Amino acid sequence: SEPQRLFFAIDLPAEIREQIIHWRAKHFPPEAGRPVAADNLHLTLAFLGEVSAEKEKALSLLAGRIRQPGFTLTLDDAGQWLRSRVVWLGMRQPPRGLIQLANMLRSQAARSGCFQSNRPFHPHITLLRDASEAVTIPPPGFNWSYAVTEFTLYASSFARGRTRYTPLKRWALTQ
Ligand SMILES: Nc1ncnc2c1ncn2[C@@H]1O[C@H](COP(=O)(O)OP(=O)(O)OP(=O)(O)O)[C@@H](O)[C@H]1O
Ligand SMILES: [Cl-]
Ligand SMILES: [Cl-]
Ligand SMILES: [Cl-]
Ligand SMILES: [Cl-]
Ligand SMILES: [Mg+2]
Repeated sequence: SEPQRLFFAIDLPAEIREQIIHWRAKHFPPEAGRPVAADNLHLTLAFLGEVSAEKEKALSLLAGRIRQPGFTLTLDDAGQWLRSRVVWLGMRQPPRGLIQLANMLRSQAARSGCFQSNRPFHPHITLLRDASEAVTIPPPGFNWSYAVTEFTLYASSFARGRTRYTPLKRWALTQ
């Protein structure tokens, strides 16, 4: 019925999310940029844009065909992209499983008509937006490492000046 704005993502366990926001607060004054709400911290795998109900169902079926092992993420990197004005967390050497999962979902989208940026996948978790000015970036905190067991399809909506993500479907990572 409803045409929705969709994306696939990896989520953060609550403890790591709490560590990230504490570290962010400690190292980045309000002036440095607009903080992403704690609940909204995530790692995007594929952005689908505006998707019809019929297209969403077809993409969800394809997502449900994916078979691959889970993997461990360890966030050992942080940086700023002036181009899109964000400060982010990431990995120096992302696990093969993450790259493969992202490529798979993007490939499924593209083959389904959903335009995908030719820009090489750069997995990241945005912490600050509208960070239009260069700022000092400390290394991430110690031991921000966890097992990824699932990925999730989200819908994105905006009202009241706050963006909300609503989970639609989840899939476990299984061989
Ligand atoms: N054109 C795009 N290409 C790749 N990823 C995108 C694109 N647009 C959005 N995303 C990513 O998909 C996720 C959802 O984005 P969306 O634009 O719906 O909400 P948002 O960026 O959090 O909120 P807002 O755009 O209102 O500030 C975000 O992680 C975003 O960075
Ligand atoms: Cl937010
Ligand atoms: Cl950087
Ligand atoms: Cl981003
Ligand atoms: Cl720096
Ligand atoms: Mg956006």
